[PDB]
Amino acid sequence: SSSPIQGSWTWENGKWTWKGIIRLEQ
Amino acid sequence: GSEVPQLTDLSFVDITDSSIGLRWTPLNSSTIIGYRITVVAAGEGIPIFEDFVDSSVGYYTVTGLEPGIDYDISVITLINGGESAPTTLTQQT
Repeated sequence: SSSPIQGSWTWENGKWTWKGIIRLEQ
Repeated sequence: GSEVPQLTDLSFVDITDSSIGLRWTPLNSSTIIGYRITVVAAGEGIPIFEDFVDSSVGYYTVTGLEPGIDYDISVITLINGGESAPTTLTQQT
Protein backbone atom coordinates (compact mmCIF):
# COMPACT_ATOMS: atom_id res chain seq x y z
CA SER A 1 0.00 0.00 0.00
CA SER A 2 1.18 3.53 -0.75
CA SER A 3 2.44 5.46 2.28
CA PRO A 4 2.05 9.24 2.95
CA ILE A 5 5.81 9.70 2.60
CA GLN A 6 8.89 7.51 2.12
CA GLY A 7 12.66 8.13 2.13
CA SER A 8 15.54 5.82 1.25
CA TRP A 9 18.61 4.02 2.57
CA THR A 10 21.89 5.90 3.07
CA TRP A 11 25.38 4.37 3.18
CA GLU A 12 27.71 6.05 5.65
CA ASN A 13 29.89 5.47 8.70
CA GLY A 14 30.76 1.99 7.46
CA LYS A 15 27.15 1.23 8.38
CA TRP A 16 23.69 1.35 6.82
CA THR A 17 21.40 3.87 8.53
CA TRP A 18 18.00 5.31 7.62
CA LYS A 19 17.65 9.07 8.07
CA GLY A 20 15.77 12.01 6.62
CA ILE A 21 13.98 15.26 7.37
CA ILE A 22 11.98 14.18 10.42
CA ARG A 23 9.15 11.95 11.64
CA LEU A 24 6.52 10.86 9.17
CA GLU A 25 5.17 13.91 7.37
CA GLN A 26 1.44 14.18 6.76
CA GLY B 1 8.62 -17.45 -9.97
CA SER B 2 10.05 -19.47 -7.09
CA GLU B 3 11.89 -19.20 -3.78
CA VAL B 4 13.86 -16.01 -4.41
CA PRO B 5 13.30 -13.37 -1.68
CA GLN B 6 15.22 -10.15 -2.35
CA LEU B 7 16.03 -7.31 0.02
CA THR B 8 12.90 -5.78 1.56
CA ASP B 9 12.74 -2.00 1.92
CA LEU B 10 11.61 -0.37 5.15
CA SER B 11 7.96 0.64 5.40
CA PHE B 12 5.82 2.79 7.70
CA VAL B 13 2.38 1.96 9.10
CA ASP B 14 -0.14 3.40 11.55
CA ILE B 15 1.21 6.94 11.17
CA THR B 16 -0.04 9.58 13.59
CA ASP B 17 0.81 13.09 14.81
CA SER B 18 2.27 12.17 18.21
CA SER B 19 2.79 8.48 17.43
CA ILE B 20 3.95 6.27 14.56
CA GLY B 21 4.03 2.53 13.79
CA LEU B 22 7.66 1.92 12.83
CA ARG B 23 8.05 -1.45 11.14
CA TRP B 24 10.99 -3.10 9.38
CA THR B 25 11.76 -6.53 7.93
CA PRO B 26 15.12 -7.97 9.16
CA LEU B 27 17.29 -9.83 6.64
CA ASN B 28 17.60 -13.57 6.97
CA SER B 29 21.34 -12.91 6.89
CA SER B 30 21.14 -9.94 9.28
CA THR B 31 22.15 -11.02 12.78
CA ILE B 32 19.13 -11.59 15.03
CA ILE B 33 19.79 -9.34 18.01
CA GLY B 34 17.77 -6.75 19.90
CA TYR B 35 17.77 -3.40 18.11
CA ARG B 36 17.84 0.10 19.58
CA ILE B 37 15.74 2.99 18.27
CA THR B 38 17.12 6.49 18.86
CA VAL B 39 14.92 9.61 18.81
CA VAL B 40 15.76 13.30 19.28
CA ALA B 41 13.37 16.18 19.86
CA ALA B 42 14.15 19.70 18.64
CA GLY B 43 11.30 21.45 20.51
CA GLU B 44 12.72 20.40 23.87
CA GLY B 45 15.79 21.06 26.01
CA ILE B 46 16.25 17.28 26.22
CA PRO B 47 15.72 14.47 23.63
CA ILE B 48 13.37 11.54 24.19
CA PHE B 49 14.77 8.37 25.76
CA GLU B 50 15.64 5.52 23.39
CA ASP B 51 14.13 2.05 23.56
CA PHE B 52 15.43 -1.52 23.24
CA VAL B 53 13.28 -4.15 21.50
CA ASP B 54 14.10 -7.75 20.63
CA SER B 55 14.84 -8.57 16.99
CA SER B 56 11.80 -10.85 16.81
CA VAL B 57 9.74 -7.68 17.14
CA GLY B 58 10.83 -6.09 13.85
CA TYR B 59 8.17 -3.54 14.84
CA TYR B 60 7.98 -1.00 17.65
CA THR B 61 5.86 1.96 18.77
CA VAL B 62 7.11 5.34 20.00
CA THR B 63 4.64 7.89 21.37
CA GLY B 64 4.91 11.11 23.38
CA LEU B 65 6.12 13.38 20.57
CA GLU B 66 4.75 16.88 19.96
CA PRO B 67 3.00 18.30 16.80
CA GLY B 68 4.47 21.27 14.97
CA ILE B 69 7.84 20.32 16.48
CA ASP B 70 10.84 19.05 14.56
CA TYR B 71 11.76 15.60 15.85
CA ASP B 72 15.10 14.19 14.77
CA ILE B 73 15.01 10.39 14.53
CA SER B 74 17.60 7.77 13.65
CA VAL B 75 17.17 4.06 12.90
CA ILE B 76 20.45 2.28 13.68
CA THR B 77 20.84 -1.33 12.55
CA LEU B 78 23.34 -3.31 14.62
CA ILE B 79 24.11 -6.80 13.34
CA ASN B 80 27.14 -9.10 13.39
CA GLY B 81 26.69 -10.38 9.82
CA GLY B 82 27.06 -13.75 8.11
CA GLU B 83 30.27 -15.78 8.05
CA SER B 84 32.96 -13.81 6.23
CA ALA B 85 35.48 -15.30 3.80
CA PRO B 86 33.03 -16.98 1.36
CA THR B 87 34.77 -17.71 -1.95
CA THR B 88 37.78 -15.87 -3.36
CA LEU B 89 41.09 -16.39 -5.13
CA THR B 90 43.84 -17.92 -3.00
CA GLN B 91 47.40 -16.68 -3.52
CA GLN B 92 49.74 -19.45 -4.67
CA THR B 93 52.62 -19.65 -7.14
